[PDB]
This record gives sequence, C-alpha cells and structure tokens, in this order.
Amino acid sequence: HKSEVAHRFKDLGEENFKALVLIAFAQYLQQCPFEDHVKLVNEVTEFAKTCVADESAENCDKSLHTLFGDKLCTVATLRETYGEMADCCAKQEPERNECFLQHKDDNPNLPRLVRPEVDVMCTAFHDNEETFLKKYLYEIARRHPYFYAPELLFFAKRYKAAFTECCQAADKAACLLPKLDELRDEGKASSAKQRLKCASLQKFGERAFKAWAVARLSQRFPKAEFAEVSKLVTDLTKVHTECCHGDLLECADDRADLAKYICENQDSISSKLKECCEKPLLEKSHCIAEVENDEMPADLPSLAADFVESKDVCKNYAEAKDVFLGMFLYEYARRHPDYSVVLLLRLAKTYETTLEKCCAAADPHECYAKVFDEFKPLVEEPQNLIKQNCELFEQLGEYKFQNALLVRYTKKVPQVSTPTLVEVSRNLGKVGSKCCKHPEAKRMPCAEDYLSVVLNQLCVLHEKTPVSDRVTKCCTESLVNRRPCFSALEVDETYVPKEFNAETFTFHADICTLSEKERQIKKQTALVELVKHKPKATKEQLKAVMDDFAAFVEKCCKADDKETCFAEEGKKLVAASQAALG
Ligand SMILES: CCCCCCCC/C=C\CCCCCCCC(=O)O
Ligand SMILES: CCCCCCCC/C=C\CCCCCCCC(=O)O
Ligand SMILES: CCCCCCCC/C=C\CCCCCCCC(=O)O
Ligand SMILES: CCCCCCCC/C=C\CCCCCCCC(=O)O
Repeated sequence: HKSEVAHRFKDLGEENFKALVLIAFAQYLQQCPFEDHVKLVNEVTEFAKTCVADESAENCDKSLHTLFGDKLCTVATLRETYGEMADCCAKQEPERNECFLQHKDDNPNLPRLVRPEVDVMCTAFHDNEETFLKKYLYEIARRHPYFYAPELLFFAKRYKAAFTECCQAADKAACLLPKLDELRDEGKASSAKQRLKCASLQKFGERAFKAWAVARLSQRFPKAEFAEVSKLVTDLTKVHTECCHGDLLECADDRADLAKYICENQDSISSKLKECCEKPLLEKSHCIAEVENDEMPADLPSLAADFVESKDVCKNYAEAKDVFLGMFLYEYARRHPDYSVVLLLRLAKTYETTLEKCCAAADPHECYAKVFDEFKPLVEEPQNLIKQNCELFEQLGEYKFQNALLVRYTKKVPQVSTPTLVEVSRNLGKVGSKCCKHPEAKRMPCAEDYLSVVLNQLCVLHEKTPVSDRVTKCCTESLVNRRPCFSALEVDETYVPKEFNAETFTFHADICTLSEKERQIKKQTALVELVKHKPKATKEQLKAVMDDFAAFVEKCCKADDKETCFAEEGKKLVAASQAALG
C-alpha cells in the first residue's frame, strides 16, 4: 500500500521527520561526526520529498527498515570505524536489521557533555539556533541509544522553549539554569524508568509485568471493564517487549496502533482522554501514558462480597487462577488510586497465598473469612512511613532532611562509598520535597514512582561493585519486597569504625567562597565520614557536634583573616568533639 516514507513524512511534517531521522541515525552510528549525519538526514529528507511527489518514484515502495538499513550500509568508513557492525551489511533483511540491533552499544565510551556558560549557550542559540539544537540532540541521542526517539524530541522542544524565554530576560542565568536543572532531573528519571521497566520485564517475567500493568491500568481507568483492561494489558505487554528489544520502528508502530485503539474506544475507557486524542500522531501515546486518573463510578459494590464472603470463590479460583487473581487486582486497584502499585501486588500475593491454603482445607470459607484482616498491616506499613517522613521533612526542610537520611543510612550500611551515600541521601530528599507537597491520597503513588528508579540505580551500581550481602539480598529479591527489605535494614552492629584522619576533618576558608551546592556536599561528605568514624554516636551527640561546626563556619567565614581562624578554631573543634564523642 502506497509509500511508507511519504506517509510518515506527511504525518510527522518536515521538521519532525528531520529531527527524528537525525536521532535514529545517531543511535546506530554513535561514533560518526555531526556533519556526516546532517548530510545523511538531508539525503533521506530529499528522498522522502521525492516520494511525496510521486509514490511510484524509485525505492519509494521499499519498507522503512530496508530503506533505513540500506542507508546505514552506505556509509564509507563503517567497517574502519565500527568493524564488526559492517559485517551486518552482508545479510538479507530480517537478519541485517537484527544484526544492527545487537551492535547497538549501550553505555558507550564518550566524554561527559559539559554545560557551557549561560551566555555562550544563549549566544550560540541566537546564531544558528537550529544547528545549536541539532548538535545537542545528536550528542544526547548517541549517548542514549535506547531512549525512545519521539520522547527525546519532546524534551528538545522544552529545551528550545526555555532558551527562548530565558535568553531574552534581564538575568539569563537566573532564568535558564533553574529550568535546565528540572529538565535534566526529569530526563534522567525517564531514562531510568525506561531501563527499569525493561530490566523488570526481563528479570521477573511477563506474569509479574502483567500484574503490575493490571493494577496500574485499573487505577487510571477505574471505569473501564475488566475485559477492556485485560485487552490493554496484553497489547501493552507486546509494546514493552518490542520497545525493549530496541527496534525503534516496530516500537513506534506498536505505540501508535495502541493509542489509536484507546482513542477510538475513548468513552469505553476513560473520560480524561479527550485532550490527548486530539493531539497529532507524534504525541498521542506519550500524552495518554501521562494522563490523569479518571474518577471512579461511585456505584461500586464491596470487595468482601465477591472475594471473601461468597462461597463459589475457590471454585471460581481453581477455574482460572491468574484471571481470578487479576480480577481481584482490578477490583482492588480501581478502588484505590491512593495505593502504590507494589502495595496492590503485595495484597494480591497475600490473597493468592490464602486461597492456595484455604481452598484445599475442609471448610474453605471459614479459613479465608478473615483475609481482609491480614491486609491492614501491609497497608499501614507504607502509610506510616510516609507520614513519619513527611512530618520530619516539613520540620527541618530539604537540606537538613537530607542530613537526617544521611546519618540514618550510613549507620545501616557503613561499607558504602561516602560519595554514593551523599548522592543517595540527596536524591531521597528531593523525593521528599516533590512528594510531600501532595495530599495524603497522592503520596504513596508519588513515592513509588521516584523510589523505584532510585532503588534500581542503587542496585545496578551494587551489582557492579558489591559491598554488602544485605544490599544484594534486597536487590536480588522480589521487586515487590525490594523497598520493604531496605526499610528493614538494621544498624550495622558488625561494622568496625574507620580510624581517625585529620585531613578528613580539616576545613579551609574556601568553603566560604563556595556556592550553596558545593559547601553542602562539602559538609555532608564530612557528616558521612563523622558517622563512619563514630557509628555509636547518638542523634543528640551528633546534633551537638553539628551545631559546634555550624557556628565554627560562621565565626570563621565572617572573621578578619580566614585561613587561620580555620586552623586555630578548627584544631579546637576537632579536639573538643573527639572528647564529646568519648
Ligand atoms: C537522558 C535524556 C533526557 C535529557 C533530554 C535532553 C534533550 C536534548 C535537547 C536539547 C539540548 C539541550 C542543551 C543543553 C545541554 C545541557 C544538558 C545537561 O544539563 O546535562
Ligand atoms: C511521600 C514520600 C516520602 C518520601 C520521603 C523520602 C524518604 C524515604 C523513606 C521512606 C518512604 C517510604 C515510602 C514507601 C512507599 C513506596 C511504595 C511501597 O513500597 O509500597
Ligand atoms: C559503593 C557503591 C555501591 C552501591 C551501594 C548502595 C548503597 C545503599 C545506601 C543506602 C540505602 C538506601 C535506603 C533505601 C530506602 C529505604 C526506605 C526506608 O528508610 O524505609
Ligand atoms: C571523634 C571525631 C571528631 C571529628 C571532628 C568533628 C568536626 C566536625 C565535622 C563534621 C560536621 C559536619 C557538619 C554537618 C552539619 C551541617 C549542618 C549545617 O549546615 O549547619
């Protein structure tokens, strides 16, 4: 039917097509020059215009993969540069393309991208703003070959809108930097979420994934019927598999097909989809995936009815276990948008466990009559933690809240690197700052969202440089008990204090010229070292030492001649503190 290129070109528009072709090629030819890819893009774009003018034009009939594959193999250096990958050009289609996906190197050997000065950046932006955005688009795409292209394009437009609104302000840095930080964090989270979902699919199986998807979908579309939700879980599962495989083209088609489906049965799924279903092809699925929870019917029976009281349960269960259990989740999840998905799964595993013990006993109904009774504690566990932690967060504020976490975790896993403990504690604080501003009904979902990517990054790291069997236990265990296992970590009684070191607790006046972020990291780094040296110190002994240090920095940063007060009063602080911490 017609021409694929022409079609995609008409749907996307020239501007989007060119930016997407750039990203796609950058993700395969990660080592080729920018000017080389631009040549490529122009060539393909010109070809695509040929097809838009005449569908019968040469090669215009060819499939996207084939056209794409032919273009890659057309690169001169290829073998000289990539070597192995060049041998892919010797194969037929299904093979050739699969051969390229295998050589798509994740975690390249490229330099870190350094953020330029707001001024140089803004000035480059005013000059060729297009080549300014494409170069960076190219730089980020080659470093993240797995990042879904259209999404990367959505972030790029937000960056563009920020340079536009900021490069014209009185104080540019004041405007730009703050939003460049939000975008970075946002981009890293999305990137991590993505690897997280794919790793989970791989590590735990499609069953676990389907369970997660049912719960998640039911919270969002509480009005949808179970048959509808199972339909979506199935398709959603096929989408994640191919999108994880890395094949951009297949992934995009599956996503478009799904969003189209959902939009066509809009009224049969959710009322909060109107906006998203009006958007262009490029942003539909992305919009839908971010859509807000629809409101629940209000005309819903009780869970006790069909799952706890009604005999006919084991019968209905033995008939199709997973389906029955899926029904339980659907029912429980659409009634609880306020629960995290993992909590929902813990309740479902608990219920499964019960049906599996009771349905085989003499009087079934009398064995599982009090099951909802066993849910209470599972539910209270996270709620209580969130309540306790957000109260504390509101008490001391972000920075001081980060310190509280710092002391807490260093004490639980002293074997961890100081820079890693600092990074972890800081990220956790931002979660507290993002999620505690929410009402009690949106807090667990918020925390789950952020905590999962933080806990995963943590584990992949530990997977590389192991440090504690305890961490490994929590990291390799069930994805449903991952967080509870970390919450259960106890202070490390075993650990042996790190012998004193003055260099470690030696401060200089430079901490006064430092920026807010740099001196925090400076102080926090020391705080971790302090706890690693005297792990048996009280929250109070520590508060006292931290207070003595506070005034220290003050009565020395505001003193005539610094680098001395710092060595004089410093010697004192350390000698006195050593005594306090007996
Ligand atoms: C991990 C991918 C998510 C990040 C999205 C990036 C989108 C790229 C679009 C335009 C380039 C912006 C140029 C500014 C670079 C500064 C990057 C940084 O702060 O780390
Ligand atoms: C509102 C979230 C509060 C975030 C504060 C950051 C401190 C992290 C420590 C404990 C938070 C525990 C939250 C547990 C909910 C995750 C979902 C789950 O496991 O059910
Ligand atoms: C040397 C680097 C290797 C990686 C080491 C991993 C370090 C883990 C450090 C701290 C654990 C994070 C705390 C997890 C949140 C649990 C929530 C709670 O407190 O209830
Ligand atoms: C027995 C070991 C003695 C070590 C010497 C102690 C010197 C003090 C060292 C580190 C304190 C770190 C400061 C953390 C509090 C930051 C709070 C704030 O910003 O005001």
